[PDB]
Amino acid sequence: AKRISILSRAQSLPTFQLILNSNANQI
Amino acid sequence: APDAVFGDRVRRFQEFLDTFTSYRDSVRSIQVYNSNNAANYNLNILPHRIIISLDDLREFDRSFWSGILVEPAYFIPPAEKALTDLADSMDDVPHPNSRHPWKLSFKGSFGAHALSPRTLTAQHLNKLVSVEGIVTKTSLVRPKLIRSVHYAAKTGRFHYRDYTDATTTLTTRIPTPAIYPTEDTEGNKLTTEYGYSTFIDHQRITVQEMPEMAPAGQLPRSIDVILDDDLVDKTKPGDRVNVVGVFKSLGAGGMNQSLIGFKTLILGNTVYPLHARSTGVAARQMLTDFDIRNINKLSKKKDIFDILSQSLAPSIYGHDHIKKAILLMLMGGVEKNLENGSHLRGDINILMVGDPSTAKSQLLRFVLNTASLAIATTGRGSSGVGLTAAVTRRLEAGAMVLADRGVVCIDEFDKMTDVDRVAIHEVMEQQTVTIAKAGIHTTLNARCSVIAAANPVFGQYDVNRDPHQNIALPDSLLSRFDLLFVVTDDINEIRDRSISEHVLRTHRYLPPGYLEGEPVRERLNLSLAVDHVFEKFNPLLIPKLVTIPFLRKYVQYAKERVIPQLTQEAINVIVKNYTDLRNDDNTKKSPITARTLETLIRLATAHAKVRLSKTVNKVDAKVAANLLRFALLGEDI
Amino acid sequence: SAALPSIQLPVDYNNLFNEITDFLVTFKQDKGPKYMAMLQKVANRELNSVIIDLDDILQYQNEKFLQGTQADDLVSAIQQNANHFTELFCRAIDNNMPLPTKEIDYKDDVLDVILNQRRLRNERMLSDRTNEIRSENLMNDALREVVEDETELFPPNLTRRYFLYFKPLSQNCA
Ligand SMILES: Nc1ncnc2c1ncn2[C@@H]1O[C@H](COP(=O)(O)OP(=O)(O)O)[C@@H](O)[C@H]1O
Ligand SMILES: [Mg+2]
Repeated sequence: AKRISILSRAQSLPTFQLILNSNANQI
Repeated sequence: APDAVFGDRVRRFQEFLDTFTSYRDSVRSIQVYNSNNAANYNLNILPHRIIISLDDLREFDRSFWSGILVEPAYFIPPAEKALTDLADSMDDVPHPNSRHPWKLSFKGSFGAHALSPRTLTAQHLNKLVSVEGIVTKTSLVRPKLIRSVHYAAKTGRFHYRDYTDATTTLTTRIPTPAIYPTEDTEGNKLTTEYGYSTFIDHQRITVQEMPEMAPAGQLPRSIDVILDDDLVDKTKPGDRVNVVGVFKSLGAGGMNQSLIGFKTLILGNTVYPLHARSTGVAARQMLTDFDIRNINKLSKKKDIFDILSQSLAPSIYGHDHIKKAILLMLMGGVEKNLENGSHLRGDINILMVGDPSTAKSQLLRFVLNTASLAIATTGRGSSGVGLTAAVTRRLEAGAMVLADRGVVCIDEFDKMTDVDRVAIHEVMEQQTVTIAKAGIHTTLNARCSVIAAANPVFGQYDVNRDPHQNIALPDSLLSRFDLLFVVTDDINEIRDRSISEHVLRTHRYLPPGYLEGEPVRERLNLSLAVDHVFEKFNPLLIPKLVTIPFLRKYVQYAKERVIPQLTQEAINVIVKNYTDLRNDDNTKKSPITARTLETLIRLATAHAKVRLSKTVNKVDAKVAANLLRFALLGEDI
Repeated sequence: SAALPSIQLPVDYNNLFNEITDFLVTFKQDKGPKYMAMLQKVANRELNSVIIDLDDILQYQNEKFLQGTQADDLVSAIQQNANHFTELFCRAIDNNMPLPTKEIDYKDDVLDVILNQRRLRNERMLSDRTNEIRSENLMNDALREVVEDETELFPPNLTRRYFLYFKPLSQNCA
């Protein structure tokens, strides 16, 4: 995200959160 | 130790204050006001607080504006120091008997910081935020010791100690838990000198998301707000509020090894009570000299009453004397408080019994929308507990206690229980609510004017029958209503086509800034409880019609700056009309009692208030009796 | 902020560094600039000590004054606080450091070959960041500025072979 943000600002951010989901079998 | 950045920000805000002269004018006015009644009494003392428009700050210095909005702890103290320096610089004439710290309050557009207790999250912490909500709890206004002064009798010397907490400053200090001095440094016993110690008022209110914008069926969100020494008692529970303050985090949140999370609250800088319909906040309006000039200009006109009568509900066709009565109730009479303690009512009550769809509820909703303070209730939707007060060891004000000095619009009046009816009996004439419940003997003030709508017994007013059988309401209850209007939906071709053309013309209306097929947007009108007189859109096509805001301004001016005095030339007409109404046999819609003499007096006083006259002349009494005779009989003389 | 307060000193180090660079590049009164001649000698490894004459700086300031340009008093700033200007002048020399015209051979010092190795290594790691990010495919200015954020290069004090000294300005030439 740091790489993408700095490369995209030319036409600080905190630690990103991993929101992981799945469709596997549920307990 | 002095900070270079602090001084730089202080001088930048001093430049800002110099650029916008309104702030020296406000501070100078506050200082001269304080000095003038200080010397006068060797009223009240204005606080050392200045409203700062954030839009002007953004125009002057955008980074100072963004610094205040985003980093208030680093930009608000320097600005307050600059304001205090400026105030002490202009203080060439000190008040009789730097110094006197001046606080800042903010107003304007907050952008993303204008939030609600639900949308106020942890990423708004340490930011200047404006939160709109409803006040649900107001703690006791408790003094906080900020300086204790003691006396040592052995040395005969006065000592002192200053106290500091985490909420008194935007920045975090080193905590210094200085103990209360019970003795001198060298062993002498100290005596606390109350009256020389300094106590600062402190209140902690709870602001909850407003019911009109909170999601339905979901538990509401609340936020704590702390007010200090001038923002206390600025609001009451149930008030719509806009609090501007720094969203602060306090404590350690369980990290300091001795909570689940950090203790967060808002350090209130500004409190704005907001006006929402059917709430307990009245509608203060700003009356410029142009507005007062226009009001006097129109009051000079003879037919101003009619001009004010037709401009009330142009959308409703007809109901002209009902509109006259509604305007008179909006003005109202003047209450009398005799020396012995007795009270004479100066509020006008109106009842409208009628057939389905004769706009009784639209005339109630209009009064709710346009009145300075109006509470809308429905029969059996609110009980006597909901209408009058209620014991919770503490009292909770009901519909008619919050509407004190206001209007109560009761729809479906007939569908009201007798338990409510007795409380309404007390509220209408004596204008008081006596609880006498659970050890709480209290007489709350309910000086409210009641306008109500009702349906007949059979749902259709039978002209063959008599009113007493068509109403099915207690006669003692109908006596309290100053004006009882029976409206019947008579099918007549002329008025049939005229009412239908009106209904369609009203439906064929476009706002000035809307397209032909654009859905009209609608906001909740959260007015701040502090440009043409006439209306462009005229449903009737005819006298001129004034705009609703201008009508509200006129009603406010007449209601707050005119107190008519009865005259003998009005008394002769009033007495003659009352004697005739009492003695003449005409099969009146409503009974004639001594209350009828006083509704004559009240209506005459209200019409005198309409003309901005300080004396009730003969014409006022004549028109009052005219409206009353219409309301009792239906005459058009 | 309340602790460790800020103070307003009359010393601006950005334009002082700019003046240092201008003096190093343009001063030639003592065929070309004296100091780039000295840095060219240092690059080729005939010299391992850079002596900054305060007389030269004073003369440069006097010439700048004579032509109308207002120049900050670099000599007085160096005299008042000299430890920071060794640091400053070293950075300025590193910026304007000429490429060596003599290749590294077996008769050079071990320190010289070590410094050459680490210089080439850090330039190669810069290029490697650049190639990797180009392959990632996520303007060359932004690409570079990312590269110097994701590189651990050898700092200039580790790729430095000279020593900096300040010769005092003469009493007669004061
Ligand atoms: N005399 C009238 N003039 C204009 N509109 C009217 C009139 N009578 C009824 N209406 C319309 O009828 C609709 C319903 O009226 P409402 O106030 O709900 O009646 P009710 O008093 O019986 O409850 C409204 O849209 C209102 O504008
Ligand atoms: Mg209705």
